[PDB]
Amino acid sequence: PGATLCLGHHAVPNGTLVKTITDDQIEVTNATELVQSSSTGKICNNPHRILDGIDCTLIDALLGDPHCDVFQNETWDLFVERSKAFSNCYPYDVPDYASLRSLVASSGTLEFITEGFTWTGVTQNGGSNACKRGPGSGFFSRLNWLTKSGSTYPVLNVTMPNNDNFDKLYIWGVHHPSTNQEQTSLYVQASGRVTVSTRRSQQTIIPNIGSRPWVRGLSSRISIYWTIVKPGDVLVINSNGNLIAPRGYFKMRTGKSSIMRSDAPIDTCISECITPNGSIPNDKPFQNVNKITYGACPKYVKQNTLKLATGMRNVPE
Amino acid sequence: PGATLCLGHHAVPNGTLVKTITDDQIEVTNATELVQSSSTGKICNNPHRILDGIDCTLIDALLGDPHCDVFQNETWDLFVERSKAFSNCYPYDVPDYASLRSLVASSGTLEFITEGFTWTGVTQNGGSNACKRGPGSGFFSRLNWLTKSGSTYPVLNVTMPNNDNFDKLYIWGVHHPSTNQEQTSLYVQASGRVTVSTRRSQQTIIPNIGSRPWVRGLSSRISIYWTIVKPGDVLVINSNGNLIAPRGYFKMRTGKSSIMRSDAPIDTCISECITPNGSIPNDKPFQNVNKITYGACPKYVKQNTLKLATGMRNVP
Amino acid sequence: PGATLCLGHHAVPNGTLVKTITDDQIEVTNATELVQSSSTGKICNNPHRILDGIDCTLIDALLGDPHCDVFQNETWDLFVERSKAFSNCYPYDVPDYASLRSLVASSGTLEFITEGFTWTGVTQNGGSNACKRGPGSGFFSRLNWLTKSGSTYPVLNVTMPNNDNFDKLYIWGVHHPSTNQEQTSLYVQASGRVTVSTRRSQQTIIPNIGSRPWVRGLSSRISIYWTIVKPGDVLVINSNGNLIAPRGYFKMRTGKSSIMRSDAPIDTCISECITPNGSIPNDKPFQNVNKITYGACPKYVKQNTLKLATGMRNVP
Amino acid sequence: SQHEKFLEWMLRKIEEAIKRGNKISAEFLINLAKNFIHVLGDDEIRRRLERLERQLH
Amino acid sequence: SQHEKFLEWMLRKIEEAIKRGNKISAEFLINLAKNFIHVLGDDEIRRRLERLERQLH
Amino acid sequence: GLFGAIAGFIENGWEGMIDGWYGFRHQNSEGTGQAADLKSTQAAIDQINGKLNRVIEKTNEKFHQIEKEFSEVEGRIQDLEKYVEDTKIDLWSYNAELLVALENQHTIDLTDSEMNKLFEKTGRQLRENAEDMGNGCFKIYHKCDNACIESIRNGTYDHDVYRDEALNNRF
Amino acid sequence: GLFGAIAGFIENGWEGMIDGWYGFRHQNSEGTGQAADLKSTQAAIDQINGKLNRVIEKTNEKFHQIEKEFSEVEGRIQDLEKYVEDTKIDLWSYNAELLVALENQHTIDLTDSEMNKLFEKTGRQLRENAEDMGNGCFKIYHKCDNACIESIRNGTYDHDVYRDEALNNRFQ
Amino acid sequence: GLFGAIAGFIENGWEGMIDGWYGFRHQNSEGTGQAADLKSTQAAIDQINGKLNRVIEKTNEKFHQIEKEFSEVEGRIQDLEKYVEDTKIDLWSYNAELLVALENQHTIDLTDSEMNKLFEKTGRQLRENAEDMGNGCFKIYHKCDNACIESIRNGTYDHDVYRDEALNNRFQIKGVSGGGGLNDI
Ligand SMILES: *[C@@H]1O[C@H](CO)[C@@H](O[C@@H]2O[C@H](CO)[C@@H](O[C@@H]3O[C@H](CO)[C@@H](O)[C@H](O)[C@@H]3O)[C@H](O)[C@H]2NC(C)=O)[C@H](O)[C@H]1NC(C)=O
Ligand SMILES: *[C@@H]1O[C@H](CO)[C@@H](O[C@@H]2O[C@H](CO)[C@@H](O[C@@H]3O[C@H](CO)[C@@H](O)[C@H](O)[C@@H]3O)[C@H](O)[C@H]2NC(C)=O)[C@H](O)[C@H]1NC(C)=O
Ligand SMILES: *[C@@H]1O[C@H](CO)[C@@H](O[C@@H]2O[C@H](CO)[C@@H](O)[C@H](O)[C@H]2NC(C)=O)[C@H](O)[C@H]1NC(C)=O
Ligand SMILES: *[C@@H]1O[C@H](CO)[C@@H](O[C@@H]2O[C@H](CO)[C@@H](O)[C@H](O)[C@H]2NC(C)=O)[C@H](O)[C@H]1NC(C)=O
Ligand SMILES: *[C@@H]1O[C@H](CO)[C@@H](O[C@@H]2O[C@H](CO)[C@@H](O)[C@H](O)[C@H]2NC(C)=O)[C@H](O)[C@H]1NC(C)=O
Ligand SMILES: *[C@@H]1O[C@H](CO)[C@@H](O[C@@H]2O[C@H](CO)[C@@H](O)[C@H](O)[C@H]2NC(C)=O)[C@H](O)[C@H]1NC(C)=O
Ligand SMILES: *[C@@H]1O[C@H](CO)[C@@H](O[C@@H]2O[C@H](CO)[C@@H](O)[C@H](O)[C@H]2NC(C)=O)[C@H](O)[C@H]1NC(C)=O
Ligand SMILES: *[C@@H]1O[C@H](CO)[C@@H](O)[C@H](O)[C@H]1NC(C)=O
Ligand SMILES: *[C@@H]1O[C@H](CO)[C@@H](O)[C@H](O)[C@H]1NC(C)=O
Ligand SMILES: *[C@@H]1O[C@H](CO)[C@@H](O)[C@H](O)[C@H]1NC(C)=O
Ligand SMILES: *[C@@H]1O[C@H](CO)[C@@H](O)[C@H](O)[C@H]1NC(C)=O
Ligand SMILES: *[C@@H]1O[C@H](CO)[C@@H](O)[C@H](O)[C@H]1NC(C)=O
Repeated sequence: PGATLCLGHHAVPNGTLVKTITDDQIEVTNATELVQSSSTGKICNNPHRILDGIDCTLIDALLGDPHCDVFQNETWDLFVERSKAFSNCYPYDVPDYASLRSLVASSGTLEFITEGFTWTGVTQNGGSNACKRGPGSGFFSRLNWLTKSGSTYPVLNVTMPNNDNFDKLYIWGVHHPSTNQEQTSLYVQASGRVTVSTRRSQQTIIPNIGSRPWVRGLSSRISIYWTIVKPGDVLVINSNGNLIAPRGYFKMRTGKSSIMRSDAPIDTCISECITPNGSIPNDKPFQNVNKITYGACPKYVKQNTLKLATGMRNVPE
Repeated sequence: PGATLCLGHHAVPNGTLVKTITDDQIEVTNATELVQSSSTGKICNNPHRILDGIDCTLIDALLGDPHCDVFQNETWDLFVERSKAFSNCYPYDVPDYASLRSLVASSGTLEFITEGFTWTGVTQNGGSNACKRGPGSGFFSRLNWLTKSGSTYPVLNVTMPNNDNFDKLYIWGVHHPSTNQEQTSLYVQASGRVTVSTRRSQQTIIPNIGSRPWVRGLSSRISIYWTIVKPGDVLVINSNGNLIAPRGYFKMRTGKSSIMRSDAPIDTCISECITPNGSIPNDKPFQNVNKITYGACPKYVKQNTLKLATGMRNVP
Repeated sequence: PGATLCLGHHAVPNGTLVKTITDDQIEVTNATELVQSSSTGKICNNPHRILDGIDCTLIDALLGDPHCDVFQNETWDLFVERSKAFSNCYPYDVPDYASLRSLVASSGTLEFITEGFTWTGVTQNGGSNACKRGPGSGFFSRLNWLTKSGSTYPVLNVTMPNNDNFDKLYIWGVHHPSTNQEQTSLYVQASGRVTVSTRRSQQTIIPNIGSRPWVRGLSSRISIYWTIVKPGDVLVINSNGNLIAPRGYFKMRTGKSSIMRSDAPIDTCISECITPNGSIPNDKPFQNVNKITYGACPKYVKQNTLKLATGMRNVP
Repeated sequence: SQHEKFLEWMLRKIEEAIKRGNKISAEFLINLAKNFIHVLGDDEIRRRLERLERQLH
Repeated sequence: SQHEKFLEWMLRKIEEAIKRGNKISAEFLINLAKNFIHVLGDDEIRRRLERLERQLH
Repeated sequence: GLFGAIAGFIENGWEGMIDGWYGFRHQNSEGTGQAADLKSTQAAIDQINGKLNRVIEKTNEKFHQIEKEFSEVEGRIQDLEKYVEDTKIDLWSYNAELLVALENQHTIDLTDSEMNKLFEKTGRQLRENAEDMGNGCFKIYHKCDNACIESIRNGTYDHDVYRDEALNNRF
Repeated sequence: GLFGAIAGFIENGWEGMIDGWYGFRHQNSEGTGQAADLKSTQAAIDQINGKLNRVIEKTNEKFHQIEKEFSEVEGRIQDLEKYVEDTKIDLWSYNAELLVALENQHTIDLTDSEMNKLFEKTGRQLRENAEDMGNGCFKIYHKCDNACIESIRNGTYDHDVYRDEALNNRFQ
Repeated sequence: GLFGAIAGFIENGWEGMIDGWYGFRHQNSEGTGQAADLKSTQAAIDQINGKLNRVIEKTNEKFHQIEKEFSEVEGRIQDLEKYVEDTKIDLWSYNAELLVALENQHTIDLTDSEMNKLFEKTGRQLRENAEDMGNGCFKIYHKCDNACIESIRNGTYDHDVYRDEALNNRFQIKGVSGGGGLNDI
């Protein structure tokens, strides 16, 4: 006479293997994945404002390449550069290209304010057939090619004060010709010089004459430089030749803006975390998609799978 | 008959909530704070030797700005730069300013030894009104403004050996005038050139003529450059114009010296850890005051509070 | 009419002290060391291909210093630079020396292909008595000293296309004379100019005339520069004086190659991990030998000992 | 009674997980509840669980 | 003798904490000892604890 | 496990248990039966869900960073950028591995602990009316119908009511 | 806790216990009484103090570092410096959070363990003269005055002295 | 330990036990003896070897890196390189210290647990024929020769065979006359 009372736990037919401190593989009833290893392959247009350059790099839209004149006065939270982007204007080079790209991307705006620079004794709006705007020649929309007027090239001394409550970004350039004939024909003097200066900074460039490889029909170059003028300071331009003059300034901003190289398409969805492989969910703590991220993203790790146990040890029959 | 013997544990009226692995807020009997989140607002002058710059930056005291003449031959453990600091001499700029500031701050001394540089055929000790020293014009106390003597500027060629057992820091400059008339009236030649070289390094600067913004009445500038000469090596200065020559060298040292930007007032106390917000105690392993620290400091964290349980579960 | 059955555990006479979360020193029956703190003092020649430079730095062998001629067309996994290394050629300096050294070390090869550069109107194969090859004067094996032919130095304009499927590394130079007489006798023009350009990059160097310290009989210098030409791109050299021309290109590689400064000798053994102190085993996860490592290496830590308990508490 | 109390505390925790943005824990608790609900006996818990499941994705 | 031995060992650990520079642990042990002191019954332990409290950076 | 219940003196689990994580199986004069215990299941679920909430807490939001892929060889600065990114990746990988290992070990240990605690509570309830058979089962030495099993499973069991019969059947 | 004593079969704590962390309450013919057990309190305090000394050990001293605040935009190098500092800060914040969490979990578990160990030690002392009531109290089946309670609380309790009476009172 | 066996109710270890980590010591009518238990020893060794293999798993292989020693003062970039290397070193040192501390604590706790589990298994085996003396020893209330101890040490002990004699020797009222053993046959 009597009864038996047994204590026990549950089990499952198919368990899950997980790692522990002691055992490399141990079977539990259930587990969950902590590493996001897949992406949809499309960048969601929300909540972050995405601006696709299509066939334009950021520097081209900044300078004003003709086929990039659609991104004027534009803003963005993430600018996406494609691999198909091309340059279709005057052959140029930017010493410290990465820094200018980074600062413009972190600013997050291409808002351009035009200023009435006073150019006394020079021909304005010079162009070239390698940078066609419409059927005829053209040039960078935010730059002005100053050349000879009459037969003399005056020593230009122009000033522009910063009386606003925000920083100003000025993009200017120096023209490097291919032969002394071109130099003397366009800028009279045999050797030019450009000096862009503030109260605490100076930048003097001497043009260099020589034949470069043929790019879009030209063996001449343009060197692009930038200058930031703070409130209360003054920009001074002193040039005796080969000046690619600015037309105004860019309003510098500070925020959460950035840039990303990616070839994934842009879709209408919502996702906080974007990678070059596409948008990924932010519910898991880690991710193995790409080390390049933007937004509220899981932390990148080398492991493709990490399973966290959500149940007890699975001891079947 | 019989007796009852009960086991138990203590409890408190007001426990403290802490975080665990399984519970975000669980009540224990007592806990302690592990994050230092407050400062007095003052920098203690001990144990670290604190040198306050007041109105001078480290670079201006290096060059010899007038109102910085007190900082000659000074040493420090932590140099404090204030936000009210201003320059009141010849307008200058330093290419790679950050590196010069950092290396001088890490050296920790402004000990300057004058060397007898022999400048034969030039006018020495030039001055300027933007750098007033007393009743007349002046210049940086550690630099020598060389200009024309008579009507010629020779190719200056001077050598200086380092026969000591330590490194020598030489500060020199290149004058960028504002007009061609100024250039020709000061240095004769239409274009200058400065070349400072050692046995395994060389630096050549070409002056740049042009108008800069008006700073203390002047549109001309000076660019500052440095050169380190090792024991056994030799410094060579070769210039045909616009040379702002060195007057000697600074002795270089290595140690625990640094620099910090802060507006906190200095006080008489002892604290191993200094931040721009003031001196903080180092009893707690972490701190949430400032990521900029100096000395024996708790590590900076983003959390403003982290409570470590020092007692059992409080079960009232 | 009974018996006693006692439970117990083993013990050892001399246990080992370890650290835990709650106790700084507790005795257990056994422990193992997790920090590798000792090295043999020698670099193992396997499995990694070790290239000993003896008396040459990587840059000197790159240029083609005479006593480094044994390093032509050499490959390596780890290049070892010694402290006894010296230069015995034309006195030179490399702007951004560290970057060139790093990129050549990461390429891991000195395979040099000669290209038929056509220099019309100049004298080739110039030499000097500071860069002796045998009893007489010589020059860098990979560089060509171009001077005047007859009494003229034309504007040299040479192009070389990259029609291969790999990158080309070009090393070239610019000669800085000490006097204007030397400049005019070597390159006719009073001031030279060298421009090396690709389709999206360009470099223009203007020589600097002046006296430098006497190194191996000379007060002139050479500045070394490099240019990478991608497949489909073209190298263009345009120079009117002072050009130290390339003789060809170096093939660029990508892989597990690197460089290390060490004075340890090379021995016959197998070890995946090399440090400046020698080869170390990778059995322990951590090491306290040197923060500079190469290969499958334990991670560097500040602790010199970390004991992992492999047994129970030792209770004698 | 007891079963109801278990499922009700579970529903409270699911509501908190939804109201904190933690979706993995919400899914964990929802799956466990979807296996503990005695079909034909607690339709109210089933309906409230479906409602909390909607506020998730 | 048991309570006395406990409190004396407490004082020894406080002295070590002072002689090692660890102040948080010294304050922890000092507060606990000042909570274990049998009010109306012991005074020497209180005096030694006050002396160690004064010697505290 | 540290407590030796799961995969210990308990031989194996019950795949039939579907309404709980821990429970009772009984065999008496009326037959056999099974019923889950909700308290220990609730405790285990609370601990597991708490550690889940702690793990998956959204705490990372980054915007403008550094470049991590490069098309041209540059040297020193690129070396430094690559080294920094590699260091960060390695450190976070180590953190994730150690985290999952520690959390899984603790999960197994706490489930073992909950099982052992339920066993200990049932044993203390039964008092001197039953004996531990060593395999997670109690042999009850008195008449215990379905209502008695229910009173045991919900904590209301009164041992003195059956103490005399149990002692008579035991010794 | 893992051991189920504190917030387990022990219903709640005793706010009247001010001279210890764990202890005994007794009820016998002479009345009621309370006395702390100092060995378990000492063990728990030692573990907590060792944890405290390990955590708060001063091990960080840095001097000349990198700049962490900037007044002008520079680009690549400033981006790298900011990224390095942010990475370091995030890693150390994670380390601190995980450290405090693990330490608190271990503290709760070890205090529960000390309570359970004291309970089991008292039970092994009592042998067959008492029964576990399931609520942290032992029912003793013989007359046990204040001296007997003291003999239990200081480890000198002799079970054989009362075994005959206790067995007579237990089994009917 | 958390379980109070090692350095708890068991006074100390046995330096004589050399063929195992846990075991039994017995004293009966035939004399004294000692024998190791291989199940608990194997389990403890298995867990320790698992954590050891997990810790020392080779997972780091790096090649070309950054420079970490410098011959000339340079400033900003060199400051940044030194700061990066110092940060990495400090973080890895902290990781190593915390790892070894946690692992040693867990090893001590799991060995204590194994001892306690063996003790409880033996007690549940002995059932009502023995009593826990509180110092890791069981007082067995029946005749138990070397074969009986062997049956205990390998799990085959049958309690019902000896239960009657064990109860007869256990529950004795020695104070009353005839409270000992029943001498009727
Ligand atoms: C997300 O996109 C990135 C970028 O495309 C992917 O990383 C890269 O993936 C390619 C393969 O599509 C890798 O190239 C391969 O490398 C191996 C090296 O052993 C080589 O054997 C193959 O022939 C091929 O060239 C590339 O290495 C890799 N880059 C990095 C830095 O990992 C990534 O895989 C994508 N991830 C997902 C989840 O889509
Ligand atoms: C307790 O731990 C210690 C380590 O702290 C163990 O001592 C070492 O054990 C290893 C075996 O794993 C021995 O390695 C052998 O050494 C010989 C001679 O060099 C070599 O030829 C073998 O290939 C192997 O590497 C080692 O000698 C020994 N001693 C030392 C100082 O390392 C010990 O075995 C452990 N004891 C137990 C009971 O686990
Ligand atoms: C928690 O610990 C703190 C330690 O500072 C205790 O605060 C101290 O309490 C003692 C005793 O009353 C006082 O002498 C000190 O002046 C207090 N220090 C303070 C307030 O900074 C606190 O009482 C403890 N809490 C509990 C519940 O025990
Ligand atoms: C230490 O001082 C810094 C300023 O140097 C404080 O940082 C400011 O904090 C406020 C409040 O969060 C912000 O609104 C400002 O934007 C911050 N300024 C900068 C430059 O970061 C910091 O809060 C102070 N910390 C303490 C503990 O006093
Ligand atoms: C490995 O070699 C390094 C040198 O590269 C040694 O580091 C030096 O050690 C000495 C002696 O303590 C110090 O005076 C130097 O300041 C150290 N230099 C550096 C750069 O750290 C290191 O001690 C050697 N280690 C072993 C195990 O031999
Ligand atoms: C482990 O838990 C997960 C929790 O998500 C279970 O997955 C869900 O199971 C329910 C079953 O009612 C499905 O409706 C969901 O769609 C599942 N979600 C996902 C993301 O798959 C999983 O079934 C559990 N595993 C075991 C063996 O119980
Ligand atoms: C432990 O408790 C016992 C209680 O039995 C103490 O023994 C008593 O000690 C007092 C004081 O010396 C005597 O007046 C009593 O007569 C003793 N009672 C008995 C039954 O012997 C004992 O002193 C306590 N301490 C120790 C260390 O054993
Ligand atoms: C851009 O915005 C400014 C300010 O609103 C405006 O003056 C200007 O005309 C706009 N367009 C261009 C091309 O600058
Ligand atoms: C350039 O113009 C500014 C503004 O009037 C003036 O201050 C400066 O002296 C001028 N520079 C010249 C004329 O060289
Ligand atoms: C400059 O002085 C040095 C002194 O050693 C000398 O060697 C060199 O020839 C001098 N140069 C000129 C141009 O006088
Ligand atoms: C280096 O190797 C290449 C292999 O293509 C060969 O053509 C070349 O002649 C070699 N150079 C020397 C100097 O041996
Ligand atoms: C140099 O040669 C290239 C070859 O294509 C040619 O395009 C270029 O015009 C030449 N330059 C000069 C100055 O002759």
